[PDB]
Amino acid sequence: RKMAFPSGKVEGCMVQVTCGTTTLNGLWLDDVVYCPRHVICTSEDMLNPNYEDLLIRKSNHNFLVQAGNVQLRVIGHSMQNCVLKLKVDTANPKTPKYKFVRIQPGQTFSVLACYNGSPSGVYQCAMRPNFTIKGSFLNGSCGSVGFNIDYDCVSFCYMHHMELPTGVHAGTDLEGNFYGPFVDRQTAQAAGTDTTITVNVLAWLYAAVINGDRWFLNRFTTTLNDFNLVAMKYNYEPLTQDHVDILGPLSAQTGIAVLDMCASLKELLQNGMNGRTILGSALLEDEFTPFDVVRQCSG
Amino acid sequence: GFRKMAFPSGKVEGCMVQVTCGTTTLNGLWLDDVVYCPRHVICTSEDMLNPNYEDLLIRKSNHNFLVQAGNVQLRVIGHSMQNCVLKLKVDTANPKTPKYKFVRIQPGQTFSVLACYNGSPSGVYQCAMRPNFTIKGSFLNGSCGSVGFNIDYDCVSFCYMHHMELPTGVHAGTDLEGNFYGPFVDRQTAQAAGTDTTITVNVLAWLYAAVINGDRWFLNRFTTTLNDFNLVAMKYNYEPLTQDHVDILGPLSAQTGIAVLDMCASLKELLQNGMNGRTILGSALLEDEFTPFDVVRQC
Ligand SMILES: *[C@@H](O)[C@H](C[C@@H]1CCNC1=O)NC(=O)[C@H](CC(C)C)NC(=O)OC[C@H]1C[C@H]2C=CC[C@H](C2)C1
Ligand SMILES: *[C@@H](O)[C@H](C[C@@H]1CCNC1=O)NC(=O)[C@H](CC(C)C)NC(=O)OC[C@H]1C[C@H]2C=CC[C@H](C2)C1
Repeated sequence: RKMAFPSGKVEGCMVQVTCGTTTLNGLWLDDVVYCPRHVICTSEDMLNPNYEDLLIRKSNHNFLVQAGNVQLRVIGHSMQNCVLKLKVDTANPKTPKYKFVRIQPGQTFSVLACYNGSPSGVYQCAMRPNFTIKGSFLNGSCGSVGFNIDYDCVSFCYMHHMELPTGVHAGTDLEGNFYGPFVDRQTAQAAGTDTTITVNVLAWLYAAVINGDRWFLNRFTTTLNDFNLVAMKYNYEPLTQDHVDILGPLSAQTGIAVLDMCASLKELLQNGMNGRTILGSALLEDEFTPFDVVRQCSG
Repeated sequence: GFRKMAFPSGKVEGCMVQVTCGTTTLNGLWLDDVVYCPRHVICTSEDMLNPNYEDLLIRKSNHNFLVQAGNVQLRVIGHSMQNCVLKLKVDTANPKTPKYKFVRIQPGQTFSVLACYNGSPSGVYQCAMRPNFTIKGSFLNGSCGSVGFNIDYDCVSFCYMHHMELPTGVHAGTDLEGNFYGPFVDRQTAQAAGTDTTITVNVLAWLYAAVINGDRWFLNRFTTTLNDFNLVAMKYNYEPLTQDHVDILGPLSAQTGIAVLDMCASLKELLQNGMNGRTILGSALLEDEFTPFDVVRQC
């Protein structure tokens, strides 16, 4: 089951940011509010914005930052890649311990979908290999963030900026660098062909083994290079060394070597399921990370 | 986009505490100056095999209950039992108490679960009350006292408190008056549920969601009467569709231009032919834990 992180620590950081009649969400940490820089655009500006020129025309007093109906006075501003940073005169007393991280494809995170600075729902997303996410985002959702929580610390990894023709979503890290080859312009853009997240499928197979569903374990092994070359013919991602390493704990727990599991997956790709199921499904699941399998099979 | 989405959990996170009696620890819900929790906290492992709860409870004193909110012990100054829930009066009001109600939900209705361990929130997810009054949750040892809820405006409606897992892996619990959903008892003995059925009005909502998101492969030119649909639905262990259900689906029908009974004829075809390998909103199975309201809210 997809399980999100408890959202309270992030809810306490959500604000709204308005420039003119353009409103979206911002993230208030200490005395800085982070938000998408296209808040400075009119609808017509978005077709072909010159952000440097648009921002030179702005001053601190052109930005309306609100926590609910309570205005936070803006005392400084700057642009960092595709994010605006607004210094405000109040440090957020609900600021959690936090970090800004840039995630890899395959990593999952919780999204707190917000409208007008108000949280509406929380759900789990996986960053696809084509650097899109299958979100649920409507008009006004920009500036909603994705995050993971480890012990005390919220790791912010995603800020929402746009939807693509195919219905999927694109955005940046909290330094304003897009995931993928997208730009914050209201122009026709296309997500490239997606692929299956191999490291997560392997995590799912380990989860199946942990729960006693292990008919697919075969008697073979493989090399990582051989496996990578075969898997790409099935539109699966190649594994990295870091992938092998993050499967370590599940490999240790089950006693199944990573490359033996790779050989088992290879046989599933080459010969199919043959009518059988795994964890009550004939589809291989690729949106649970090794950490997610551990998270859920533990507490 | 369309995603299984939970309510933001912050208002509930600020109510979760840890309750300890003997070697038994679970979670409580702290509202104003009362902590609510499952009464089986008062049982030893031996007591749980066949507890006479009124007899066990009369023998406890206030100081037998250790309530911890974070690193802070709250002193218990009174205790009573309401059906299967224990109410501990404490000497401190929870300053984070939200506006709240206690409600008893109907089978087929959805809610969000905040899974907690040792009074600390661990994850949030969306559940439905099944027709057989189980829930397909993700609960581990120590999760008891986790609650299910819905949020409307500023108001949290608590509808579920977690008590147990069945041999089949599904879960059972009570409302906040301590009455179980279903024919279950808080005794450590193997218990089976009634035959489950599929929540038909929810499957139809999800099929409409799939259209709203541009997928209509499963539609057809046929139609059906309500009764002839219900004959087929019951044959496949689907719940009957009422005229209230038809009405409740009106907004989705209007939006998409697909009459409710036309979508019923679509579902009838899916039930009689299967999906022939295809998928809907990424699922190889018909999903029945989105209500019409859930779909509408998110679309
Ligand atoms: C937040 O400002 C907003 C969120 C999106 C609106 C609908 N769903 C979203 O996720 N972002 C934008 O409106 C964005 C601003 C540009 C400056 C980057 N543009 C955008 O997302 O365009 C998508 C629109 C327009 C058509 C194109 C593709 C999808 C769909 C039709 C919605
Ligand atoms: C909370 O105290 C705890 C939560 C469950 C533990 C495992 N998953 C849960 O949801 N509740 C209990 O342990 C409960 C106490 C009784 C007094 C009502 N009993 C229970 O849930 O039994 C199920 C356990 C024990 C074995 C029997 C069948 C299923 C499985 C093995 C889990």
